[PDB]
Amino acid sequence: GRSRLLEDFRNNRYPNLQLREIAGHIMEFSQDQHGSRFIQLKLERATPAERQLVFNEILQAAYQLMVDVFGNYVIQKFFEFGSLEQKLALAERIRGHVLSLALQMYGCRVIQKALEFIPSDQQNEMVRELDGHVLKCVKDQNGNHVVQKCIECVQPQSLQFIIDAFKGQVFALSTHPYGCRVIQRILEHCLPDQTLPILEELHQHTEQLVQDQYGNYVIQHVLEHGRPEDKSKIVAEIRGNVLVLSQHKFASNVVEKCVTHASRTERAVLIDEVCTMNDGPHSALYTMMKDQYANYVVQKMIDVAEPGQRKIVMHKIRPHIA
Repeated sequence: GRSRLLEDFRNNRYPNLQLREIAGHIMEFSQDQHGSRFIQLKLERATPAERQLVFNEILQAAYQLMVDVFGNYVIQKFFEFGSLEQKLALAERIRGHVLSLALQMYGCRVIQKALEFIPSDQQNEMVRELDGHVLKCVKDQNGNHVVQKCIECVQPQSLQFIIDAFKGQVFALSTHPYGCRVIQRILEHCLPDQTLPILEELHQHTEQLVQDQYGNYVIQHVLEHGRPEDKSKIVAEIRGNVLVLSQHKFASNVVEKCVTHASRTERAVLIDEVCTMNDGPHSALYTMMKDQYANYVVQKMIDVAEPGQRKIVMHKIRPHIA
């Protein structure tokens, strides 16, 4: 079982336990739920000498801590508050195992913390081990977190191979629960020469994407943060389909975002379309106001409809039989 020191620490025998006092017991404390938290907090404010004593004791088996549910946190604290020399030694222990670690439940968090704190050179050395394994990491439950972090942290030129790997896969990745998150990071951090081919594929498949459970969120992202040129193309896809997409579980979200983020003239054309459109025995507005999804589009159209059209809308809304 546990060492007596760790057991006593857990039983609150030592209210002032110090890092120097757990010498020889550091690997064990690091892998204990409470011993790890103790070390995590102490490293935040330990003197550099105190950090090095902890480090000298875990360096030899750092990899073992990296893939441990509690030990990974201690490794992360070193990337966060340690010296350049310690981060460098950890990077060296990581070399050749980036893929293995990225696909590991705890190791992926070590890679993320490392990317956030190491030099461009070691970031590049790490990201390059993912070459030829991009699509696998993007779709992996642990690996997608590493790819997302690379995109937020690494120089864009060093991310080109990741963009290249997405060629022709944007539709599949955008309709993936983990892949859709990677696509959103690309849109937020990459250079225009890199986002261009991605947006090109999103535009090509907008019709299908707006109806997908994950894909609609990627499209909403472009509507919320994109360039006008890109928002206009998406609005164009919704135009002439406001009625039908409004009643769709997922597409209704995109329609809503179009009403909210399209140009002045665009919002008008869309609102107009809903007033003059018909749906069998009634108007489009009629059917939409009472639909579990389409009602939100009608609401938002009000809050944004320029006074001129607002009147008109509600005018056909008067007949309140519902």
